[PDB]
Amino acid sequence: AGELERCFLAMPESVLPIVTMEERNDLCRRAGHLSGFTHTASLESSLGGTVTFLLNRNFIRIQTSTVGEVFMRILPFSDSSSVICVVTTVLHPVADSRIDFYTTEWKPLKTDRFWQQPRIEDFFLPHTDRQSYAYQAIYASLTPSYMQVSLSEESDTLSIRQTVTETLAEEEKPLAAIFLSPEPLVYRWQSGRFVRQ
Repeated sequence: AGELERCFLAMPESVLPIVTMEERNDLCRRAGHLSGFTHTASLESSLGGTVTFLLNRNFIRIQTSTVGEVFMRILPFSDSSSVICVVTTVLHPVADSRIDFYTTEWKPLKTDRFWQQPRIEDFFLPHTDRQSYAYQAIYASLTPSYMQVSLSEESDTLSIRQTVTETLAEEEKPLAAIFLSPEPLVYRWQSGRFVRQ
């Protein structure tokens, strides 16, 4: 077993009670060791709710009916040690992610150390005028600044997209379009933290 598999098997139920400990360790038993070939499984949990799993040696992606998507991976803290990065994304009513960090023994770490959430202005197009009619009309709709994160399956990188634009009324979208960009921002894990690329 790889390190992610080890951590997943020993994750306390209370840390992520999507399935019971026994359901989890029985799922993994039927899976056998996690490899480069993603293993798909689905379960109706005794806890309530259907859960699907993608189990790979380098990432686990879970879909739930309650908390949304949970995506987790190991990231190198040094060349000898690791931390667990878990990205949990509600998909409705508007896609919005939380990034959590843990030690490999499931001790919670303060996220600020590894990740700084971008401001909505980071998603602005060039030459944005903060006194423009368009900006002033949309300003109050820019917050809550929902953002959806996708951590890569295969490199130590992530992309984050603002999901404010989809929240706007149809008559607002043309005003927002002059300054609010749908292009995702990319970050790379470099020496124990995410850095904007």
